[PDB]
Amino acid sequence: MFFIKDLSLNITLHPSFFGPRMKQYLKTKLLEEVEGSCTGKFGYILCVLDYDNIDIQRGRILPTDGSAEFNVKYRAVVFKPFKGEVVDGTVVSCSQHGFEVQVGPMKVFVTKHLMPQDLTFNAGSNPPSYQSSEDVITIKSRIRVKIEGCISQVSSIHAIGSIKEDYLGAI
Amino acid sequence: IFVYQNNITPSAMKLVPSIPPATIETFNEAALVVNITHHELVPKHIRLSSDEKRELLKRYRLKESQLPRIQRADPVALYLGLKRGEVVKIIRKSETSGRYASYRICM
Amino acid sequence: KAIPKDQRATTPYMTKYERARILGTRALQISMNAPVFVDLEGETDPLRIAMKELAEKKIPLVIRRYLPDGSFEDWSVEELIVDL
Amino acid sequence: STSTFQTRRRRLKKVEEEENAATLQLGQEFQLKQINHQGEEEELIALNLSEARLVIKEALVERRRAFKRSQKKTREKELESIDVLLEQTTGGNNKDLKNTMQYLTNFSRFRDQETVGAVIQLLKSTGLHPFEVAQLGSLACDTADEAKTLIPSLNNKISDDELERILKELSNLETLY
Amino acid sequence: LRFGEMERDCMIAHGAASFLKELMEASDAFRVHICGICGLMTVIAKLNHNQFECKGCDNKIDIYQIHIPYAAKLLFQELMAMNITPRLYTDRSRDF
Repeated sequence: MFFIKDLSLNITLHPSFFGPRMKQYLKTKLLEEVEGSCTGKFGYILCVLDYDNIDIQRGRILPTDGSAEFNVKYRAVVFKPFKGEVVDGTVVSCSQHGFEVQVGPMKVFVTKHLMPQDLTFNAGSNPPSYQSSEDVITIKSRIRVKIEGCISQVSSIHAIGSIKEDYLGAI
Repeated sequence: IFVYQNNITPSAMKLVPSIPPATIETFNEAALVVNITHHELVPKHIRLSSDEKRELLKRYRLKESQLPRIQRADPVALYLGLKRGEVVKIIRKSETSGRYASYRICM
Repeated sequence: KAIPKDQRATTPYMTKYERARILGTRALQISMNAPVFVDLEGETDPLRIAMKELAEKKIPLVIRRYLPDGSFEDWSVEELIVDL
Repeated sequence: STSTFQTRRRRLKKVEEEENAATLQLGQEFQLKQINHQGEEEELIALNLSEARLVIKEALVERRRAFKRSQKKTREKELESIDVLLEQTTGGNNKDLKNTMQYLTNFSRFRDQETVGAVIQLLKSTGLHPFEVAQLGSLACDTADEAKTLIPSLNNKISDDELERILKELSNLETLY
Repeated sequence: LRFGEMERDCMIAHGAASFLKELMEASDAFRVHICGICGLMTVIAKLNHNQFECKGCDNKIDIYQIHIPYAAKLLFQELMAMNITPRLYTDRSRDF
């Protein structure tokens, strides 16, 4: 599920930094406008690998100002969930309408009615929870969810998942 | 490699590009009597590995098309049998600096 | 695309065209009442003040060097050596 | 944005964008036949947790190093040992990575680049597709059912018996705590 | 005044891309900005607060300035409008 996709980016550098250690600045700016980014087509850019052998190529100088433009070809560890993906995480928030599990950098939420039946929701609990014949789900409890649908948004990705199938529930 | 004397029949030649991968070439006797590569002018060329090539580009940040080309029929291109895409490194002498390295891609 | 201050590959030295243009550019500004970063030993000709700012390497500019493919390298008047 | 190794010649009518599901149909950007920078072809890159934990660690570390080549001129124990590696070589605003390292390091199933090595040398004999050869590595599984159900893309590509031996050798190698 | 064929042919010679699009100093001449990533005029240059951006290829760091004959800029914009992309890169990566 986590991936290692081969990407590339374009950074426009002002002449100012056309210094001796330019390579250094580039890379650094690569990492500012990448690590922690988010797209629906790439998912989560989490970490740039092989920091060293980052290919810079020759950048061309634009044509009104001196800013130069290099196509930085890198490689990193991405992660973008899918509908029908099975993943387990740590619960965080839990309310009358359901609880939200946190799978990695993302947050998957489970609808009360997307859970089973015999599982009710106890509001008068502290911390808040969901009780069952034998199961007890609350804050720190670990669950395994099945992602039913995804929704991209700004700089993140949420999604709804169910625990109404088999081999699904706490662990 | 096949060597014809006075010539081949135009009915024949159209049978070489019919069994790929395999490749064939046609040479007339009279053009192989002298090695063209031994001539004072013609400097020496060299084939570049599909590796050595993918490097020449990356080091000069060049696109394939911005590279100096050599003819698919160019005499020396035949002496080595280039293929549309194969690059050659031309190393000659210079009155400005002993040796100058140059490249010729093919078309 | 840009290029790290390291992996830098251009000429450590200032090109005539650069210097030529820096002074000009700088004059232009100085001549426009821009702030002057050097003590005027009494100078009063912009291109002359510019020649001064440029010798105490106190010119706040950066020469972006575009390459044939678009990427660039950024050097500062500070860094760049001035032989000429 | 961050461009992606292939220029899909979009001819005006951009419409067909299939479904994303465990039918192994993933966005165009994740077919199994993608292109490397060198200009070659290369199987997709499927990382199962705790393998990712190692790869992320690996670089974050070799980063700290080459981050000083230029300055001259046990469960809970890893939580601290990493937060540091970060507050050193991270954006410090990569709250995502922080949270990815916890998760990645809490739910992980292997500590030795040697153990994870076998995990790989094992599953990679299946001919199975990368997304499976990942869900398998980071998901506990006792029966072929707990498996072939939480990974439907398997269903017919492997007999229950075999997929079960592999599961046996998984919990065997499953490093302790 | 005139900037005809011949005077163009020289700017092409000089390899003075931008000035052409903008042959130059005595006719067109124009200063545009680019993305070092996607070689287009996209860039949103606020020459003041130095802000630069270029969302989409999303930048802020890698950005160039080139001088080209306005006519050329227009040549490009017109092309883009026909859905064709003219990439302007400031460094050669293809060698030769």
